[PDB]
Amino acid sequence: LAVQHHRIQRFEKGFLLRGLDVEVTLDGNGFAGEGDIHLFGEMLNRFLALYADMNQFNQLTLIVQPEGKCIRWKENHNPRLPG
Amino acid sequence: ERVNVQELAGHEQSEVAVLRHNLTLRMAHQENAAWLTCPVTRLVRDAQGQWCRDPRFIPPLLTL
Repeated sequence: LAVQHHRIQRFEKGFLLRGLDVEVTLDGNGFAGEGDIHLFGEMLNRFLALYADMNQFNQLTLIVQPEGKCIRWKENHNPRLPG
Repeated sequence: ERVNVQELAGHEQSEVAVLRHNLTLRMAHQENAAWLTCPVTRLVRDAQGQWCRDPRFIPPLLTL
């Protein structure tokens, strides 16, 4: 089950920009063959279909079960265009 | 200029705008609309076209 969070970020030029935080969990094993291969190739898909408002700093934090790692995803998002 | 600064009771850093002076290295025979009032070196060349700092130069001194 996905958990909704949100957060406040400072910008380069000293301004606050609103954001969110999506937190999804795999829990359960046997996603696919190599989760290093697949869940990397999965999050390049599921992030790009997450454009959901106009003033939202992006939010992807992928959490595989507590088995060594949690993968973050953020980009350089600016007042011109999202990166 | 904008860099990262932290000293407070805590372990987080953020970004604050600081103040930096503007320097450049002009030559002696150009002008004096800027400031200089201080030499720092003296360049003499070798016969092989090689600038070298001469060992008998003395700046005005605050310390030995």
